[PDB]
Amino acid sequence: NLCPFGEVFNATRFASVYAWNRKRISNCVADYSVLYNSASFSTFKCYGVSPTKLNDLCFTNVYADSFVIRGDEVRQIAPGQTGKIADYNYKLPDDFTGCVIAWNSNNLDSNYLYRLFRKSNLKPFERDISTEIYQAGSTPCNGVEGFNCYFPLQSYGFQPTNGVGYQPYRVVVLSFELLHAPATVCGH
Amino acid sequence: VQLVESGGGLVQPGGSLRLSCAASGFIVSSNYMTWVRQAPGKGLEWVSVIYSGGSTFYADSVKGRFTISRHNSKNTLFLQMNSLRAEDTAVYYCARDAQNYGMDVWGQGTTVTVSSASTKGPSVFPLAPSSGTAALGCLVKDYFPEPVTVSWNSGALTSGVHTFPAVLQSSGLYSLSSVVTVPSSSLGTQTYICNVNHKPSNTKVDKKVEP
Amino acid sequence: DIQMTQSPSSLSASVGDRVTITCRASQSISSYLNWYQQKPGKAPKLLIFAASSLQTGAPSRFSGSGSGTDFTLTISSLQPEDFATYYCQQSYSTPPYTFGQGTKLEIKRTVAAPSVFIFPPSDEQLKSGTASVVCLLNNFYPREAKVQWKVDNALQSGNSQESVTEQDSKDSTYSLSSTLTLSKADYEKHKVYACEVTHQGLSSPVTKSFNRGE
Repeated sequence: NLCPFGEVFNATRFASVYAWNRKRISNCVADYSVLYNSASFSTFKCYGVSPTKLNDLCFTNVYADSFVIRGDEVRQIAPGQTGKIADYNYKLPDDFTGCVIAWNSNNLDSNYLYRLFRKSNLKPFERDISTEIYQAGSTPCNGVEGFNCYFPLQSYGFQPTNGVGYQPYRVVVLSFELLHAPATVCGH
Repeated sequence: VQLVESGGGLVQPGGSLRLSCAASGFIVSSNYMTWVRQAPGKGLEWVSVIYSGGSTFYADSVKGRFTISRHNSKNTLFLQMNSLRAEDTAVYYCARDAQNYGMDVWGQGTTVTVSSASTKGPSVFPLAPSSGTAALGCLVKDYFPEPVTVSWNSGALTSGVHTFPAVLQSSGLYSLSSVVTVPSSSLGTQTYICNVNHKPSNTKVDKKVEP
Repeated sequence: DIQMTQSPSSLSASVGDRVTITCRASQSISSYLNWYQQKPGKAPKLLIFAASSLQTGAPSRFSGSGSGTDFTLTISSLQPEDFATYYCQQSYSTPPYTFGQGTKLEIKRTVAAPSVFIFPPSDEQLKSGTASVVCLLNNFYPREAKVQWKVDNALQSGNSQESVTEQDSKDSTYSLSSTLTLSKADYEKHKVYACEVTHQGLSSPVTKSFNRGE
């Protein structure tokens, strides 16, 4: 009973950051070094943990969240950051215990959107799919797009010849929870 | 639907200043609010932006000295300008950024001058004519702050007058000249006097210009 | 990091013309381009957003076009109120903002060579220890001119400053002043002060001069 890390990493379609996908991982074994020793990721920073000890640890549940994002925006997928992605799309908690994995995705991904308008910053692990027209004044917008009345999601214009900073990157955030419950994900 | 700015003035390098921008047709806390400046004869450079959710960002030439902020109570956007340098001399604008839909509400502009110069009235010198048409003028040298106005013969001479924009010298003082073309035949007959008025120094000078 | 290049820094055109300004971007920004107008002494107005949408209150003669890295603002019949400076903005990665450097629209007009006068320092001024020498370039078109100061035939550099008028409400010409500022002590050390002007309406440069004390 190996863990389906394949089904998330090697997947054909990734989701827009604003509507990121979450895979819950449970009742399985997990070689965390088929991932660390690959030389196929450009970003792989771990916060509450160290990858070497990951095959010597058990966790109640593991969550794998995935989406696409610009290269210059992978920096926001860390605890304590601000910016349009961290604020309105995907927020990591200050007290985060997990791993953030990204790789360059230009060959497969060059549609994807992100949320540009929200009145307040997102809470950690909040997911806002709302496509309500955004109210930037005191006048109601009524599904009508116009002055003070903006569509909340705009498109990444992913275009293969842009510099690495504006090229699509695929990201997987591994969240590791320990609860007072029978562990089900054991590295070995 | 308007933005009303305020709070510019003269200060001296290392000083402090606080710009304010009051909003009428939208909610500042619901919007991206940006601060943009324009130096004399240059383009628009970004200074600061506040995100609707609170996050703030700053131009690299400015971090650690300015603070964008806002009071929801009044739709008022603020910029706190500390440790000012002459660099920062420019006109400042607030604007609402609707991103895809463009920056659509702009402020009037408020002017921020950073200088250690002292206010000084100009010395007016003659740019005397020489030996069909003939040019004469005045040289308005060494004055501060900016506003200086020039006229000729108390106003009765406008044709061929060119008053040039002022230049800022290494001394931190301004100069300019105003010049006029006239028939050479009038040279010794018609009196040409220039009238200079620098209000910050309560200076008013008339200077006759003669061959 | 996304740099904007407005392509004609200055475009001279006539009332009634179909004027096309261009803008250029460092990356394909799709159609996240905005366009602005600014008259001198006033704040900017948004004309076109999303590369091609017309702002409300913007006149009908303004139109946007482009996708990727090349864009165009087009005015179908220039009216007098449209002589101004047009800026483009990208809105693709916007937390660092970048604008184009501007395109200024002048009034087209026939070539006009300048009248050049040189002015010695006043003796009033020399008492104060400072000598400033003035060169006027009066009523010329196009704006592009070159002024070279020679003292005793030694080209000067770094002790000059110059100022230019806006286009004349009646001639459509420009006028320029250059001021050569130096010390009385150096001024009196030299005899021939001179002004060499190059301009498109002059066949060869014109050089006005004076000899200190004459």
